[PDB]
Amino acid sequence: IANQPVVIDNGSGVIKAGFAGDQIPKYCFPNYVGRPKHVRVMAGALEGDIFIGPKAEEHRGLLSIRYPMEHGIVKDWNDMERIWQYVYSKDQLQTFSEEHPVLLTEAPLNPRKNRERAAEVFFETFNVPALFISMQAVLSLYATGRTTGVVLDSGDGVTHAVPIYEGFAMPHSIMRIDIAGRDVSRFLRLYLRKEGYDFHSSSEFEIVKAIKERACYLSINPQKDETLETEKAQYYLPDGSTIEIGPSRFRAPELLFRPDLIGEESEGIHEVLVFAIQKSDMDLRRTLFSNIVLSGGSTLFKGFGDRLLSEVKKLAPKDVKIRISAPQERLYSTWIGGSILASLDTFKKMWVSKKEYEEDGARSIHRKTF
Amino acid sequence: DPKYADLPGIARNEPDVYETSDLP
Amino acid sequence: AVQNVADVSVLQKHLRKLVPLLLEDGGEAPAALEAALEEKSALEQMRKFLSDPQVHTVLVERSTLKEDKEFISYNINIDIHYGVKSNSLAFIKRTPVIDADKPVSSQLRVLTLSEDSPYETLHSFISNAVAPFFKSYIRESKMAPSVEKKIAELEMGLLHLQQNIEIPEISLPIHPMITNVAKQCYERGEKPKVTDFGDKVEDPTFLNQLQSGVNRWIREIQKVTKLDRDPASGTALQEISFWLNLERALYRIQEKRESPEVLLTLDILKHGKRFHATVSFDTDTGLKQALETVNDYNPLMKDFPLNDLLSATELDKIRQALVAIFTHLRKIRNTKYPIQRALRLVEAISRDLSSQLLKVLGTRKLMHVAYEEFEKVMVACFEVFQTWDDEYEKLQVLLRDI
Amino acid sequence: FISYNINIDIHYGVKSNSLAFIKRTPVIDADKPVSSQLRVLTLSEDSPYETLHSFISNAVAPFFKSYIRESDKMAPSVEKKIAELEMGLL
Amino acid sequence: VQNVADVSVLQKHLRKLVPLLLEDGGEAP
Ligand SMILES: Nc1ncnc2c1ncn2[C@@H]1O[C@H](COP(=O)(O)OP(=O)(O)O)[C@@H](O)[C@H]1O
Repeated sequence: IANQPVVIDNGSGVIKAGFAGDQIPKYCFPNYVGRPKHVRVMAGALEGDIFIGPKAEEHRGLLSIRYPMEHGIVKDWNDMERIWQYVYSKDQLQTFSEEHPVLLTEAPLNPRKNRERAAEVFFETFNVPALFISMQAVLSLYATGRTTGVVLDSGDGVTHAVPIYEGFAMPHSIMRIDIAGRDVSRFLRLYLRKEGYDFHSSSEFEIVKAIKERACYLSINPQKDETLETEKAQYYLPDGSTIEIGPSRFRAPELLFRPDLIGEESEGIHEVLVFAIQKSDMDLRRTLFSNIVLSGGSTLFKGFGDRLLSEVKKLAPKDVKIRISAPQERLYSTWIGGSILASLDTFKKMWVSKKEYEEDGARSIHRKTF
Repeated sequence: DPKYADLPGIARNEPDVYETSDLP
Repeated sequence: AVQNVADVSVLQKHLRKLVPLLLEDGGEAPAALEAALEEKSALEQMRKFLSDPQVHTVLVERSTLKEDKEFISYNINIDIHYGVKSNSLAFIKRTPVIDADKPVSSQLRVLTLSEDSPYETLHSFISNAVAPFFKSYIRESKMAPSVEKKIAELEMGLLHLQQNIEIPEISLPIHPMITNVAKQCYERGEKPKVTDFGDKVEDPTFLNQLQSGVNRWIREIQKVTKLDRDPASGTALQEISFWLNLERALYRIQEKRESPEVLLTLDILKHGKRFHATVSFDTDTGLKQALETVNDYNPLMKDFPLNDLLSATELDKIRQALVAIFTHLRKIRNTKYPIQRALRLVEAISRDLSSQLLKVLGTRKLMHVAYEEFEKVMVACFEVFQTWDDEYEKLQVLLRDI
Repeated sequence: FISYNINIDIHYGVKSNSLAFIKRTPVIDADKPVSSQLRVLTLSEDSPYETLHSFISNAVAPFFKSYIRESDKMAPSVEKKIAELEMGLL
Repeated sequence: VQNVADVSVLQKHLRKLVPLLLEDGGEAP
């Protein structure tokens, strides 16, 4: 059918889109807010005020980039609708809300009000015929071919693990701590001011984000490597100024493992996953030692996987098999898993009909997603 | 493949699965 | 639009150019096509196909009269009947002015309602070449899509209502290069692993072609696991026959698709991370579903006393068939069949029973010949009626148990 | 350009014509007349949509009409969809 | 298994039939 489903790969900071069966999302872009800040007299500027694209990524000195997705939980749903209208733009989709099924990606254990308000959007403003939201973990296993596993991921300020065998109902066996790289970038900015580099703008912060995600690693031996001497090699600004390596690009991401340094009692991914293993059953934990379904795009740094394996060695007992899912396209793999998921037979019954929203919607939405 | 070309990139000189030491 | 159009002899000549090789015994202008499109009424028909745009075809049916040597002769009129008593070979007037100025064939066509069934020949010629021309027309970049969809739907419904077998085989074309690798990895290295293919991994287009072929196999799975019919068309025996036929048909197809070469190619595609086809192929499986279904019905779907009905000249043997059938029916505990479908089933068979009663009792001449003969035959009929009644009542009691 | 080829490739362009005898007994044999039992199909030199409409209207209108007023069994719906497709392509 | 119109047989039939279905009758054009 020409009414092919719509795969929308969300994320706390990144979002992708496409159709069913497609292998690459032709539309990949962030999640933010933006509006101009100065005054022109001579005409010939761009209008619309909320731009997404090269102009947005060019006229950064004008817009006020914000982020409504507080740990993914969005608050400027209206602005998101504006963004979704942009998703339907003349160069983006050119389709109408009442023309295609829509599969949506998600982060679990969120309040019902989220799905409520989303249903209101895509069934009143937008009017989707078939809308469904689910867990990317299943999509991840689809993209990897596995069926059972401990699916862990990292967004931008969100992290969560789903240790489940073949989609079996194990809600008590699920862990989630939503914290990641955004504050690490702000923490990096803190280090910058610590050695005299103050930054405050949204665009400025995004440049810092580029610095972070561009230059960061993990020195396996914290104390030991600290005793040694660094390089402090300098990258250069658009103007070309000093960007040293510092203790920063490796000491700052370790805060994700020693979260108390930010001033917050937490556990660190390793302990989190260990607790998740304890949340499992001894008659399955061996497979779970083999079941290491890792993901998360923020995770893509140096000194990450193998050092984390050493962490596991310190944590897990004897006889544990490392079987880590780790291509860098695990983000896209969620979108791809949803694409193949959309290309299915039973998928019709899997979604939510529009008439169901016309009848009740809400409770039925929670019933179909569970 | 063009899949890795059109995107920012996949794993660089490092696999996905690893393994512990012999006789753990 | 024509005034000084080609002669009626020329009209029968073009009709012979199309009709003698098909509606006759080959050759040039024969007497059959001449009598078809050359008479006075046929001259008016020639003026209707050349000097008029209303007649979109000149029906030259291949009529025949046997019981001598079937006089296979063409008859050109406006009677384009179906293939029921003649092979209608119409001179399709694709253009109105099919005359002496332009060619007699370039400004026309030869549309023929073949000697076979109209639905059968229509679906055959349609799916073979009619959908291809319009498909290319629409494929060159809807109304054209709805027309092609109507052509395909008409061929589907025509083959469905025409072909009663309707269960063909499924082709699994392994790509010849892969078969070559299998042969080279079949001489003494009989198991073709991945390594032998090597650079064939970087063939997303080629492997996509194979992926598409597997998708056609998936479409075939849908075709296999897509339908059953109402338990009322003809006798239910026909249904039981296709129940078992579809059972071993499924098993046959299963053994065909379980060829490890195809499975191995799927393993290669699996290595190619084309999880699409693999998983979708696994999801389309209505395989064990239908297999288990007819395996479930299978005990009762076996060895039914079918010819006892067609082999009972006496009402006593009719009653024998009644008892044998109802006692054969008792295999319900292991089948789990619907009540309504069973009702419809038994009712269709009961109407068939009444028809057999007509077949046996229609020559008694009860009101014509000796009345006592009718008394005896009807007493045997009474035996049949009450045995059907009470044994059917026992079936009803067992249905209460069900 | 005159390009006549005796193949099974039934292609159609803007002015692509064809000539066939789609055998009622598909096995075109030389032992008997292969042209005898053959529902012909001769695509004229016109537009493929117009040629398809004229061919459908010439081979399914009176044929399914006669098979619908008598007698395989789906000739009424076949005639309805055929006349609709013929008029739609026209 | 072999009841097929030969290369010369099918070629002759198609040649004698292409002109009757492509022009105003005649032999093989
Ligand atoms: N070079 C990099 N290395 C590691 N992480 C990165 C790099 N570049 C970007 N990232 C981060 O990876 C994250 C992608 O994970 P994803 O789940 O898509 O995040 P989100 O949920 O915020 O969309 C992005 O938030 C981005 O900040």
